[PDB]
Amino acid sequence: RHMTRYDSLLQALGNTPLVGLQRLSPRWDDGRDGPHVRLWAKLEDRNPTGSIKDRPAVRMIEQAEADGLLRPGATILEPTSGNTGISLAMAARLKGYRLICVMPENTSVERRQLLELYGAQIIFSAANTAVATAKELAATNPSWVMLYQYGNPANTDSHYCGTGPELLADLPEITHFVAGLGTTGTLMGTGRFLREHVANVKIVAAEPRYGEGVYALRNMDEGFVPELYDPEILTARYSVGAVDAVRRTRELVHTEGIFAGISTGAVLHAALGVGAGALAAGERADIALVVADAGWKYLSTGAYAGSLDDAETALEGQLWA
Amino acid sequence: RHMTRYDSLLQALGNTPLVGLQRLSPRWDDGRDGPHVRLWAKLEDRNPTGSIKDRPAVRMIEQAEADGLLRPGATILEPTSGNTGISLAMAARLKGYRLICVMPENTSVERRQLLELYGAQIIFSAAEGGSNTAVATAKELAATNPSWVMLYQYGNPANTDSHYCGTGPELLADLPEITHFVAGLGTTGTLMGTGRFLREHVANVKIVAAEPRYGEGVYALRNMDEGFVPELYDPEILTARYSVGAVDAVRRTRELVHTEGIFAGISTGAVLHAALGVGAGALAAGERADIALVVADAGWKYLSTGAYAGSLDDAETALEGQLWA
Amino acid sequence: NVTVSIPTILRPHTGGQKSVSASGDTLGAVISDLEANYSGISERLMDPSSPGKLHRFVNIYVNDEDVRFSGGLATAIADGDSVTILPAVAGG
Ligand SMILES: *Cc1c(COP(=O)(O)O)cnc(C)c1O
Ligand SMILES: *Cc1c(COP(=O)(O)O)cnc(C)c1O
Repeated sequence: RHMTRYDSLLQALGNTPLVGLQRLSPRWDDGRDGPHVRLWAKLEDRNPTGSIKDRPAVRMIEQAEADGLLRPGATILEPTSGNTGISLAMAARLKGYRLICVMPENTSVERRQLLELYGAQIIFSAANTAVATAKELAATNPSWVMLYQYGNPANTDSHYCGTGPELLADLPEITHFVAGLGTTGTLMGTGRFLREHVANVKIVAAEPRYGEGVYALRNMDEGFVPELYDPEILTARYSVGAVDAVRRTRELVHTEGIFAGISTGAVLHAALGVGAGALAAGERADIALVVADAGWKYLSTGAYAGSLDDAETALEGQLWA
Repeated sequence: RHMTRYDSLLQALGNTPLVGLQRLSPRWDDGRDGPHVRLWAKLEDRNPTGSIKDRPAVRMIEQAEADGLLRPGATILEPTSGNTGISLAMAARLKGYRLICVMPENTSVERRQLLELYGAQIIFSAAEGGSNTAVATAKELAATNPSWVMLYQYGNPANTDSHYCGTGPELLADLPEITHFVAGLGTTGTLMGTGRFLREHVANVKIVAAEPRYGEGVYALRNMDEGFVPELYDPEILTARYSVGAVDAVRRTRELVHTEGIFAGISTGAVLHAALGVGAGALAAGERADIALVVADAGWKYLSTGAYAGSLDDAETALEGQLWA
Repeated sequence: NVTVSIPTILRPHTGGQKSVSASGDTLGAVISDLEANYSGISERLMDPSSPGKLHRFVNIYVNDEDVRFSGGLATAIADGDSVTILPAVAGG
């Protein structure tokens, strides 16, 4: 936290850079035509394992330690094959836990191999079925700990206590926060913190209309995610197709040099919509947007095909978290 | 330094974290058996394009811009094994320069994906001779097309300057107790600039190179006179130089992620192997040591090589025909 | 006895063999022994203009350590050691 030397990787969690997008911003400089409309990218790929999930994964573990649920050498069980799986794998390793990950047998070999490199043991399930297999294994097995990231309060708390406070410290002038919509932890936690501290701040969701849609059904149901449907909590939600996401991630790498993951294309598409609105409205805007991971893990997935058509097919057939 | 908001990605360059390796260190705290022998990893993957090369690439471009060599629409030509070309491709895209990279063909696919994404042309040079062949090819092209700008990372003192003014100062500010610096050896910029800075500012510090050892084909020059030593290199800066083969480098790369959670490139495994040797030496001698080592890039650009999966033997067979730094 | 890795460029001196045995208690002794068995090889390792020194573009390592930092041809060699000879290639 303005620190540069750390006694372990876990201590380097968070405190990620916020970077201005002078070229992609609708109007970086205030001038005769009106106030600035600025985009600021919060680079969550700078975390230990290269995604925002290091925050909730560490917090979920630390909360389970505090609640006496995790004792030395325990086994953690997780029905995830993505960014949370990777983060929990790193974190479990550094703290002395075993991590077991359950995933469909038709999970890409590259996703499987990244998990294994960090130390996760894999159990394959039939190609919410992975969650069902994880649950039978919870039954048959002796005090394995499931943490469940979707309902988990420690997931939202990690953003309420981490991401939100860092954004306010770096960008006290923030007018809008834009992030992806998966477990909802990022938007719920960071949004609650910002709404408590910044009068009239606007919270905007970017939801990919591509990928598996792990939480997509969930997030359509007000019984599961009531806050998403309160206009005083969430101002707006963009549903973003693959073709727009692909165009935006190309635009970001070419205009600003930032090589973002596939969820960021939805986030940038929303943030550009919000910025176009503020510019047309003659309003000053300082719009913070999350880059939750970098492009690196998607290079083997077809996401960088030449054809935006082939890139579309690739984004539709893969997980974005 | 000590900043978290920046007005642009290039402005966020450097000021990378230095992270202790408590588990891998030969001895983290002073004990009854003798003083500590600590390893500290400088995470140069936390740079704009994900490698240490953002430092010399930005410095070289900015020096050339200051010199008046680069103006809008200029062509940059550079021989590279991937990282420098990626850093230059990003800076050239943002600054409106065309980039042509000459790169050996036996480099990882992720490098050419990123170069193509940033709109650089790639000229693939033959695998025999490695970077020597790419350098010879680039020098011929530069001579033929004098209007292009070849920054020439193997001879340009702005490469070393970037480390004498960046990497070295940051390391010393974080680790005034430093006893050793370990890094890779390619252009020699990292060790020549960081090592000159450290030797000038730190009594008794030692500078150690960890050089990859590639398969036989990489070294299959036709004449010994096709040998090449970068013009930046001064052997007087080094205390030792280790040659590390693929199995040892891959082993240590896997150990680093398994033990410390850091997912690094294969050159980092060669660095770590050297640093553990140096560490073992200090421990045997009962000497206190604080050994900083460079993590030049993350593992992402090496996933296609196979080295992070399967058995530790066969990662070796996977890398035999390939460059990995 | 030590095991010496011979780079492709020097294998015409060793009948094409990539790895050969040698004996000697210093690098210079191993080079002498190599010359006894593989005529012409030592001249390829040494600087034609600065006799007694290695060729500028040859690198030699004993158990992975560059002899330029351990005494050159006087570098000590023990039974079971590996000796690696490589031409100078930037990055390798
Ligand atoms: C988790 C994740 C998201 C979604 O964030 P939530 O907090 O789960 O809503 C978006 N993009 C990436 C890359 C993610 O890992
Ligand atoms: C460039 C590079 C090195 C070598 O650094 P130099 O300053 O050129 O000597 C080591 N590892 C990686 C991954 C590199 O890109």
